[PDB]
Amino acid sequence: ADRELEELLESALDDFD
Amino acid sequence: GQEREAAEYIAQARRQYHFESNQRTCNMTVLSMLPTLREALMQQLNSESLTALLKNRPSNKLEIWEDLKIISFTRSTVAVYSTCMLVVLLRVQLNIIGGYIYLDNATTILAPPDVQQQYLSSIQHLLGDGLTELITVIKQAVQKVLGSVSLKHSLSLLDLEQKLKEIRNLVEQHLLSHYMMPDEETLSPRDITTIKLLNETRDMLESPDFSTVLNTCLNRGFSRLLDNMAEFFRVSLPLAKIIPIVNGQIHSVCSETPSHFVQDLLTMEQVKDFAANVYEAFSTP
Repeated sequence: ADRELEELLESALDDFD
Repeated sequence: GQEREAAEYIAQARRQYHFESNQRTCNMTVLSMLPTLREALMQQLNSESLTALLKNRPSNKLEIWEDLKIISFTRSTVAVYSTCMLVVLLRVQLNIIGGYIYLDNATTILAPPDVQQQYLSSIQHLLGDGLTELITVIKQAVQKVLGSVSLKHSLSLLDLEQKLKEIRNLVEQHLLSHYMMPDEETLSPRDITTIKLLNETRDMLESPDFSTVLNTCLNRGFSRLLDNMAEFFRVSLPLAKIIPIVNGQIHSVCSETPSHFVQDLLTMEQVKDFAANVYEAFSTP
């Protein structure tokens, strides 16, 4: 239940591309 | 007179052809060893496995990310140290042995092929036990510096440089020569000469001139780490967004390709001057 963190982690996981 | 000048000219010229040949050899050896260093770092600091778990719907997702926080920064920090040590240790070894090889051109040969082999094989340590000890120490230091830092914490390029300085200061006052050679312990007739060579190498790694040149390389390696990352700050980024930027630096810090960091060390005239002085000390009767 931390939306901001969950957004942050989802998009940073794409940055390993 | 002119006779003395011709004499000194020929000696220097001779020393210089062999030194230069020996730098070419050393340049080759450095670049052939890089992929092995790179492979060892990736295996011991395997980010790509943690990433794989995250891309697979895991529990303890935050434990994995905190792990990535440490592994990524540790791997890029170690990439800089070990690359600089690789280049400067090989410059030392190849010009120490080159020095002896140069003198044997004068009854008793000091450095025959089997002594050369057993001595050069000591490079093993930097890529072996030394590297692992180095990883353990840098990992602890990253854990102290980034342990309590949140993944949402937004860091500017200046903040990130400051974290890197903090990691460096914990590491370099924990010298660095312990990671490049195995300890001296408290025989065979050419094992005697090999021990004399490893001792001279240890002493060299503890010399102020060697420490100066390693510091120059380290300084330039970390500035480069920072210059490489500057392109992603176009402002501050969440630490979670910095992790994958940092994580990827190993591929460039340990590239064989021209214009990359290792080649800039190999064509850095300051390291050549140091190497030339080593060769001269060890090639003079």
